[PDB]
Amino acid sequence: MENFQKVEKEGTYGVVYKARNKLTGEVVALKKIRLDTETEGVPSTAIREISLLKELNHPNIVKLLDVIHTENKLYLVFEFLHQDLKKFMDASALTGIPLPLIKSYLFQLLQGLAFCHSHRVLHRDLKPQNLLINTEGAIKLADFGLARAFGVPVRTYTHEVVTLWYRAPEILLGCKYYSTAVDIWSLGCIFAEMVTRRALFPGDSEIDQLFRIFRTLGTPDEVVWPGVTSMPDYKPSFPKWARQDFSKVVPPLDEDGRSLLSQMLHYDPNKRISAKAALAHPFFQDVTKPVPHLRL
Amino acid sequence: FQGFLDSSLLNEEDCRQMIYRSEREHDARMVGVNVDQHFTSQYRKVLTTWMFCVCKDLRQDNNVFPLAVALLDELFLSTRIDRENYQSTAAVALHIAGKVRAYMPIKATQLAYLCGGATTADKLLTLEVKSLDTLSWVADRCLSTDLICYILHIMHAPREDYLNIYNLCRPKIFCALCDGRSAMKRPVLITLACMHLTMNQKYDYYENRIDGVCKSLYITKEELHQCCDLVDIAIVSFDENYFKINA
Ligand SMILES: [Cl-]
Repeated sequence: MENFQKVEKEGTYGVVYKARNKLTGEVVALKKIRLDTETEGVPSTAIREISLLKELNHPNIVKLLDVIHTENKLYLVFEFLHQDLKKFMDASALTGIPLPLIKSYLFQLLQGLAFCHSHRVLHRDLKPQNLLINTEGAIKLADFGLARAFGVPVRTYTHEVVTLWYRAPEILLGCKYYSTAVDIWSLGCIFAEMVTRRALFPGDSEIDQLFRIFRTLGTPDEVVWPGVTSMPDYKPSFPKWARQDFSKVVPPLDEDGRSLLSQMLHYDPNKRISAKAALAHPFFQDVTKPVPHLRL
Repeated sequence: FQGFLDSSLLNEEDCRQMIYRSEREHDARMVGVNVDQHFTSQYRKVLTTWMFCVCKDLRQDNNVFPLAVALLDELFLSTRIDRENYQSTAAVALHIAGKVRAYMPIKATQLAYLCGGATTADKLLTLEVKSLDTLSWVADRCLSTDLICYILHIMHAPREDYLNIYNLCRPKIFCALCDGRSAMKRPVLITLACMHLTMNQKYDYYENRIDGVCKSLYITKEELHQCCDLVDIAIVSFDENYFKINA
C-alpha cells in the first residue's frame, strides 16, 4: 500500500483519496472499503464490482489499476480523472460545447459502451455525474455500482434510487426483459443535454418522468412500439400526447445529429440503435479528438 | 442469472474470449500442488457433496455451487490447508460464491452453524479474507454452466433451444464437479461433453458445427468422447449422502 501521497477528493464506500505513486508518483484514485464493519465481511457489491472491472479493460472505461488489501481495509486503485461531465457542462453552459468535442465525447462513450455490451455488462445508470474526463480530451464511463454483469446485478434499483432523468422508458414501464438498449437511451439523453446545455427529460419523479417523455416523444402505441400495451406498468388510461417538433427540442443539431439521436431514442428496444451500430453512423464521419482546457 | 441475459450483441470472437478466459483459469487452478491427489481424494468427495446439499437446502442460485467448487479447488491447490480447516474452507468457498452469484445472501452465522463444532462466523470471515487474498480478490469464474451458452451462440442456435439444453446439461455438470476424475478436466470439455450427451444427433446445427468448434479449441474427437464417459461415470457414482455415510 505504500507508493502513495494521499489527498482527499464523500466518496463511495466511505472516502475516495486522490493520491500519488511513490515509485512513479503518478496521480491515481483510491477507493477505500472496510472489511471489518459489516455482518458478512467484504461487501458482495465490492466483490462483484472488482470481477466486473477486471474484465472491462478499455481506453474509454475508467481502469481498475489495482486491488490492495491492508489491515481492515481494501483499496481499489482506479486511474485518476480530473472531473466529470456535469461540472464541464456547467463550466461552459452559455458557451456550449464545440460540436467537434461533443462528437468526440459521444464517440468515445459509444466505444466504451460497445465494449461493455460485448462482455455482457449493462451500466444501467449512465449520466453526467459518472462520465469522467481528463486533460487529454478523453471521457470515460465510471461507477458501475448499479451494473448488471453476466446477468447478475451488482445492486438493484429498489434501494438506490438515483436520478430518473436518463432511465429508459421500458424500465419505467416495468418491462421484464429490458437489456443493453437502456444504456443507449441514457447516452441519447446525454448526447442531447450536451448540445442544449439542458437536461432532455427534466422530469419530477417516477410518475412525471414517464409522462415527461410522453409529452416530448408522444405516447407510444402498438404501431411504433409492438408490445407496449402489454407492459406490466402500462395503463390504458394514459394521456395520448403527440410528438414535438424535435427540430425545436435540440435546435443546434445538424441533419446527422438528430439522425443519430432519433435512433438512440426509439421507444422500441428492438428498433433502438446499438452502440456498435452508432459507431458507423455518418455523424461520426469526421471525428477528431480535441482537448479542452479544464476548469480545475 | 435469468438465462443468458444481455447476450444478443455477442459475436463468435467474444464467446471465444470467454472460453480463453476459462482456459486460463483452469491453468491457474491446475499448476497447483499435488493436483491428481486432491481430485482423487476421499475428502474432496465429502466436501463437494456437502456443499451441494447445502446449496439445495438453502435453495441457492444454481451457479453458486459450481463456482464454490472451482474456488475450493484453487484454494486447496494454491495453499496448504490443515485437515481441521477443510470443512471451514468448503464453507468459505460457499460463502464467497454467494457474494458473486447468489440473489439471497448466504450467511456466515448460518454456515458456521451448519459446520458445527467450534466453528463461528468470526472464524469463517477471517478465513475468507485470507482466501480472497489468495484469489487476488477476483472471485468470479467462467463455469461449465456459463460456457454452455457461449457455445450455443457460436453455433448460431435458436433462442428457444437454450433453455431445454441448459436444463439438461446442468445436472450432468454438477455430477462431474463432484467426481475428481471428471472435475479436473477443462471447463469447455466438460461443457462440450454434456452438450454432446444431450445434443448429439438431435439438433442439426450441433452436428454441423461441432467439429470446427472442437478444432478451434484444440479438442480431438477422442477427448470429447472420453470425457462423455467420465461424465457418465460421474453421474452414476454421485451420492448426495456421501458426506454423511463416510464423514
Ligand atoms: Cl400528463
